[PDB]
Amino acid sequence: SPGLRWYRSPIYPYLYKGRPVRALTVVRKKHGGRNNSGKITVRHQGGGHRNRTRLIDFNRWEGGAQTVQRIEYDPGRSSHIALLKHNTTGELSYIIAC
Amino acid sequence: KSRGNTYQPSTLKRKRTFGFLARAKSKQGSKILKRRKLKGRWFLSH
RNA sequence: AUACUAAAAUUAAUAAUUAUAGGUUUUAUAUAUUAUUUAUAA
RNA sequence: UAAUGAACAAAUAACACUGAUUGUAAAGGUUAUUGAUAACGAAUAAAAGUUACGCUAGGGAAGGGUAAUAUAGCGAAAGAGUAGAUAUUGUAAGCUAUGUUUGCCACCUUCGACUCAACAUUUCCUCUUGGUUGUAAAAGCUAAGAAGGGUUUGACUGUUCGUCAAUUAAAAUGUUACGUGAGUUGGGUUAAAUACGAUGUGAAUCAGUAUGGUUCCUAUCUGCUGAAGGAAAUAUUAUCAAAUUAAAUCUCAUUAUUAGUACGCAAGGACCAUAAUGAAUCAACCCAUGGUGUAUCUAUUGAUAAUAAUAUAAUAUAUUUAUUAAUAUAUUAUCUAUAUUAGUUUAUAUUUUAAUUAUUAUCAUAGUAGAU
RNA sequence: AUAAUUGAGGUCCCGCAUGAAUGACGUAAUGAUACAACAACUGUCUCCCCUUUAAGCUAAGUGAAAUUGAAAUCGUAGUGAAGAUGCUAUGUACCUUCAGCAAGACGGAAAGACCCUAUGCAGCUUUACUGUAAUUAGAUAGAUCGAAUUAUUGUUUAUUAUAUAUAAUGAUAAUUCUAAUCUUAUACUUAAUUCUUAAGUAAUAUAUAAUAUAUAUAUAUAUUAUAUAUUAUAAGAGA
RNA sequence: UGCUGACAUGAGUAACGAAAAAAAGGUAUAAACCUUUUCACCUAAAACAUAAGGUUUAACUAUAAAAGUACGGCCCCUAAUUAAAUUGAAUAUAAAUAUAUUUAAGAUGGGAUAAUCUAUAUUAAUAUUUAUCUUAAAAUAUAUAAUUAUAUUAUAUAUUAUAUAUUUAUAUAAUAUAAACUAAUAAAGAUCAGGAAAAUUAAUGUAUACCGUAAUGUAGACCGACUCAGGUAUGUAAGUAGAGAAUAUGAAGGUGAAUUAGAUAAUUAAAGGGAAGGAACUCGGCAAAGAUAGCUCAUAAGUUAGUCAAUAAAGAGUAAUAAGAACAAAGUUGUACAACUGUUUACUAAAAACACCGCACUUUGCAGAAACGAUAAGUUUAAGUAUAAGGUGUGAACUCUGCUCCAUGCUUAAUAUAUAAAUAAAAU
RNA sequence: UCAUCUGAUUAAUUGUGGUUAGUAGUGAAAGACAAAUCUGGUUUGCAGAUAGCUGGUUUUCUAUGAAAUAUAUGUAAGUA
RNA sequence: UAUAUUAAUAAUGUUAUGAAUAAUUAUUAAUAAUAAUAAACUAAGUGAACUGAAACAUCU
Ligand SMILES: [Mg+2]
Ligand SMILES: [Mg+2]
Ligand SMILES: [Mg+2]
Ligand SMILES: [Mg+2]
Ligand SMILES: [Mg+2]
Ligand SMILES: [Mg+2]
Ligand SMILES: [Mg+2]
Ligand SMILES: [Mg+2]
Ligand SMILES: [Mg+2]
Ligand SMILES: [Mg+2]
Ligand SMILES: [Mg+2]
Ligand SMILES: [Mg+2]
Ligand SMILES: [Mg+2]
Ligand SMILES: [Mg+2]
Ligand SMILES: [Mg+2]
Ligand SMILES: [Mg+2]
Ligand SMILES: [Mg+2]
Ligand SMILES: [Mg+2]
Ligand SMILES: [Mg+2]
Ligand SMILES: [Mg+2]
Ligand SMILES: [Mg+2]
Ligand SMILES: [Mg+2]
Ligand SMILES: [Mg+2]
Ligand SMILES: [Mg+2]
Ligand SMILES: [Mg+2]
Ligand SMILES: [Mg+2]
Ligand SMILES: [Mg+2]
Ligand SMILES: [Mg+2]
Ligand SMILES: [Mg+2]
Ligand SMILES: [Mg+2]
Ligand SMILES: [Mg+2]
Ligand SMILES: [Mg+2]
Ligand SMILES: [Mg+2]
Ligand SMILES: [Mg+2]
Ligand SMILES: [Mg+2]
Ligand SMILES: [Mg+2]
Ligand SMILES: [Mg+2]
Ligand SMILES: [Mg+2]
Ligand SMILES: [Mg+2]
Ligand SMILES: [Mg+2]
Ligand SMILES: [Mg+2]
Ligand SMILES: [Mg+2]
Ligand SMILES: [Mg+2]
Ligand SMILES: [Mg+2]
Ligand SMILES: [Mg+2]
Ligand SMILES: [Mg+2]
Ligand SMILES: [Mg+2]
Ligand SMILES: [Mg+2]
Ligand SMILES: [Mg+2]
Ligand SMILES: [Mg+2]
Ligand SMILES: [Mg+2]
Ligand SMILES: [Mg+2]
Ligand SMILES: [Mg+2]
Ligand SMILES: [Mg+2]
Ligand SMILES: [Mg+2]
Ligand SMILES: [Mg+2]
Ligand SMILES: [Mg+2]
Ligand SMILES: [Mg+2]
Ligand SMILES: [Mg+2]
Ligand SMILES: [Mg+2]
Ligand SMILES: [Mg+2]
Ligand SMILES: [Mg+2]
Ligand SMILES: [Mg+2]
Ligand SMILES: [Mg+2]
Ligand SMILES: [Mg+2]
Ligand SMILES: [Mg+2]
Ligand SMILES: [Mg+2]
Ligand SMILES: [Mg+2]
Ligand SMILES: [Mg+2]
Ligand SMILES: [Mg+2]
Ligand SMILES: [Mg+2]
Ligand SMILES: [Mg+2]
Ligand SMILES: [Mg+2]
Ligand SMILES: [Mg+2]
Ligand SMILES: [Mg+2]
Ligand SMILES: [Mg+2]
Ligand SMILES: [Mg+2]
Ligand SMILES: [Mg+2]
Ligand SMILES: [Mg+2]
Ligand SMILES: [Mg+2]
Ligand SMILES: [Mg+2]
Ligand SMILES: [Mg+2]
Ligand SMILES: [Mg+2]
Ligand SMILES: [Mg+2]
Ligand SMILES: [Mg+2]
Ligand SMILES: [Mg+2]
Ligand SMILES: [Mg+2]
Ligand SMILES: [Mg+2]
Ligand SMILES: [Mg+2]
Ligand SMILES: [Mg+2]
Ligand SMILES: [Mg+2]
Ligand SMILES: [Mg+2]
Ligand SMILES: [Mg+2]
Repeated sequence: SPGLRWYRSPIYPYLYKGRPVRALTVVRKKHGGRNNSGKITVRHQGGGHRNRTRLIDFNRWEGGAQTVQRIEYDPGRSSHIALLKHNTTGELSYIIAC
Repeated sequence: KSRGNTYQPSTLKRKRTFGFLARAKSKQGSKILKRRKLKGRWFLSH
């Protein structure tokens, strides 16, 4: 079909295929580009596939040695996400991947 | 297409947006409730 | 003959003559098998 | 005789006129002068466009008149016409007629196609006739009488028009609200959408271009096409009916004869008249031919229903036999129920008696084809 | 290309008045877009004919609508606010209808259609006029809301150069400090079950004075005493 | 074109709104109501169950029967969202009120037990959508532990015979059609990456609340002025035949209408056929006609390589050689415009206009740009961070995008430079 | 309404709720829609807005009885 | 569960194991709450436009 003549996306065979950890992902509310007044403050923004905003660490205060288990794809971020597992505490987390 | 069928009934919506409590629980709603009462209207609200 | 009208044909059943429509009979048309056959007897 | 400008608000000086408790002052007043509202009796110190997306209150604050123009004629004849202005042609000027074109006034606010046409003659063809050193014949030119009949089919274009092709005797000119939208169409023209070229700062605009784009009416009166009833009938009824009134029709071509004659060196080729074939229009008819033919018959796919005969079972009535069994008749029915792993359908086995033939019928566009 | 083409395709270029993201040009596919050509097909047409159903017509029941100054509502010519059922002249016409037609009654109603007027309305445009949100800038010559250092330069006083320096007073730019501003995150006891005040002391934090120790008057640690606290802490901007 | 009331003309005219009816009897009262028979229409509905709605219109006043186990509401829990509610002084604001946090409300959603019928209370302790492919093996047919081909890949419960606590349950072994279809785990492909919220034991306890329930619900019972050919959500929707919920019949059910009875003039609408021509019609093939498989093969040029072209046109295989239901199925080419699928003027314009993926420019460093906020707090941007977000133009892709910043802006550097406000002091 | 035609796994259709609207929302952009049609809805009030414009203004008798010119006017439909 | 809660009592049943203890019946003290409530007049805040000026903005 003519709509596939320009469909082009990178293929990373190492990206995870399973669902992310539920304990971190939270529901992403759709505002439709409308502020609390109801009016459309930001235009050209509308409905789309339902998504869950992932919680990605951007501080990394705790520190210590950590190992990544799976590199996943975040629907709400242009960048990938890495699921870290602490080598001592075992706590899990998501961080912007390099 | 054909028109005239603009009023599609529904008790829930009709009562929720034109009912007595739909007006007794708001400043503007109360004002029109008392205006109808002063005029002597029998049917204050839905 | 005709939109409704109008025109035209008959309304006989008697001592004698008259058929308007339906039905019936006869002939014919159409349809389509039939001589390898239809009705009869000897 | 032209050489000009009101008030208002300000400015300058003079007068001694008021001086908001009194004295001054401030401010006003009288007198003289100053500056431009040129849309020139000057609406503000200060203001341009677009609208087809538009809205409200009002006014009209193709017919008619005219005939410059256009068409046509008449008078006179400069000049062509081998000769001669008047066979034919007729510069420029003159006198007219029509209101068929382009105009002008403002009394008065849809072009083309389809269908049907009615009227005029300023006659395209057909009929009669005059002139034609330019009528030898035949074809022709010009003109007079003549409106009875006739006056096209395609390609292109929205076109009327026009170019072209093929025919005809001819493919005439107009009027009728440039006939005909309460008769049809609606391609152009225009309103909302859009784009191109040009104009504009733009919003938008165009004697521009292109695609798309809403009209309706059951006829009261007049008129017309047909059909009735009442009636007054030189006084009835049945029938036959003349004069009269209204209207229809009135034709045209090709060939043949006269005759290859008349005429003409030759080429070419008659008038007058007659007949036969047709064209166009109208009327009537269904014997025959083609169409139709929800009369009818035959063929055929799928599904369903029904009648009769046969087999089975039950009920009822008569007969035989011994309430059993059988014959005759009549009526009724060809079911049902379980298993095959949850549900439905089917198939088979199991239970009961749960049949085959024959001829119909309905539905599928008249189901469909062939006939009629 | 057709018998014949103002239409279509190719080509030529005095392009009235094309042209490169108001994009330029050539394709494949797509398109209920517009125009044109070929094959088949047909009642579109020559040229209309027959048939079926629902109306139309008749009888019974029920029963609207736009319209309507009053009508006893004919033709022709002329006249006329200029196209006459109604005026003038003349002609024709016995009275009343039914099914049709749609030439007139400038037929009827929505609603047409264009102009002109109004010192009428509304939308849109702009370097029309007049405001204004918004944005920008100044007011130690306003407030909230203060200072220090460094560098350049302006003007002047005593002293000098000639027929250039010191100092004062400002301005400009940068840097730094802050309880100026601003942002971000998170125990006992008396006196009036719980609350509050109050003398004393417990423990934490801050500041000052004294004593002792260790290094090069200064730094660091410990003890004693006095004063305060039981909205703060951390980060950032900062006169 | 005055307001209201009454009555006229049009006029006993148009019309009575998709349609099959007929006889006998209720009833010597019936076209219209009831019953019986015949005929017909709807039948993946005009049937059967429902939701919402509604003058209860129903088979009616003597009237619509619930502890729950497929019965819904009610009740617990929340989404979008709402709130004169809550927080010397939550923040902001001429009032109205707005913002942020809590709390409460809010189904279109989630909520254990159950025919071998089940027990909800009190106290105490601690899951987006989507498919079941290939190999294997068993079993089967022709052939000889080898090979070809073939239904099946997993569950759904009955019978027979055995072992366990002892005729109640489990387990074992054998038997038992095909095509659809249902809920549950299984396995696994893509990016468009897929809701929120409310524990177990031990003892005790249950006398089962209130409301909905008729009929109509593809319509005479709702929204449309009407007993209006319009609008209205869900599940079955017999069989025969088919790929199919297409199309044909129709078992059962319902149904055949506030208009009837005659001839069917001219004329109108919807259909059937039509000789000889076959677009001559017409602005323009508008309309109508045209189908030699529906399965299996085959299928060109061009081309962005995509059976795009393409369901290619013509053609072939299967009984058809004169035909006999319905539905699906209607050619080729050139040019202009647009890349394409899509959106648009409810009710005259569906297009060449909008959008589009793509290209390009530009603003914003997050205490940000953009927007809203009588105006602020604040909100969307975003729980995002220059490969992101906002604005602008062009608009897939091949070959390309030449020139100039004069004018309007934008942007950088210059105390080159006038001017407003604000102030002291000092001369007339 | 009928015939014909288009999409029919998607930028799809649809049920039940909720938010955004009158200087004002939504809008794949048409001056489209906001309860039978918006270049900005409806209701109430200012309000008997204003109208140099249109229409209307009702019994009788009697006597007199014009003008449509000039000037000025953002004035030629008005007025002095 | 205001026919309510706590406490006390008399009895019953009654667990617990005479007394206690709650459950119940019945008395007494304490513990608690019901906003439809007018219109006009007055004062205060904000504050238009149509209109007149025969236009219009100062003005109204
Ligand atoms: Mg955007
Ligand atoms: Mg209504
Ligand atoms: Mg609502
Ligand atoms: Mg007799
Ligand atoms: Mg006879
Ligand atoms: Mg006889
Ligand atoms: Mg007879
Ligand atoms: Mg003045
Ligand atoms: Mg004096
Ligand atoms: Mg004084
Ligand atoms: Mg003075
Ligand atoms: Mg002016
Ligand atoms: Mg236009
Ligand atoms: Mg004239
Ligand atoms: Mg001469
Ligand atoms: Mg002359
Ligand atoms: Mg003559
Ligand atoms: Mg001659
Ligand atoms: Mg004669
Ligand atoms: Mg005409
Ligand atoms: Mg004419
Ligand atoms: Mg242009
Ligand atoms: Mg079209
Ligand atoms: Mg006679
Ligand atoms: Mg004669
Ligand atoms: Mg004739
Ligand atoms: Mg015949
Ligand atoms: Mg015959
Ligand atoms: Mg014949
Ligand atoms: Mg015949
Ligand atoms: Mg049927
Ligand atoms: Mg040509
Ligand atoms: Mg043509
Ligand atoms: Mg060309
Ligand atoms: Mg450009
Ligand atoms: Mg192409
Ligand atoms: Mg009648
Ligand atoms: Mg006349
Ligand atoms: Mg007369
Ligand atoms: Mg007429
Ligand atoms: Mg008629
Ligand atoms: Mg004027
Ligand atoms: Mg009156
Ligand atoms: Mg009539
Ligand atoms: Mg009639
Ligand atoms: Mg009738
Ligand atoms: Mg009867
Ligand atoms: Mg069907
Ligand atoms: Mg079926
Ligand atoms: Mg039902
Ligand atoms: Mg709740
Ligand atoms: Mg629910
Ligand atoms: Mg019900
Ligand atoms: Mg029921
Ligand atoms: Mg209906
Ligand atoms: Mg209703
Ligand atoms: Mg049946
Ligand atoms: Mg029913
Ligand atoms: Mg009916
Ligand atoms: Mg034919
Ligand atoms: Mg033929
Ligand atoms: Mg033609
Ligand atoms: Mg023609
Ligand atoms: Mg067609
Ligand atoms: Mg190829
Ligand atoms: Mg088809
Ligand atoms: Mg080209
Ligand atoms: Mg397109
Ligand atoms: Mg499309
Ligand atoms: Mg439209
Ligand atoms: Mg359309
Ligand atoms: Mg994009
Ligand atoms: Mg901003
Ligand atoms: Mg961007
Ligand atoms: Mg564009
Ligand atoms: Mg491109
Ligand atoms: Mg383009
Ligand atoms: Mg360029
Ligand atoms: Mg100054
Ligand atoms: Mg398609
Ligand atoms: Mg399709
Ligand atoms: Mg898909
Ligand atoms: Mg426009
Ligand atoms: Mg309305
Ligand atoms: Mg609109
Ligand atoms: Mg007023
Ligand atoms: Mg008024
Ligand atoms: Mg007098
Ligand atoms: Mg006079
Ligand atoms: Mg003036
Ligand atoms: Mg005047
Ligand atoms: Mg005037
Ligand atoms: Mg005024």
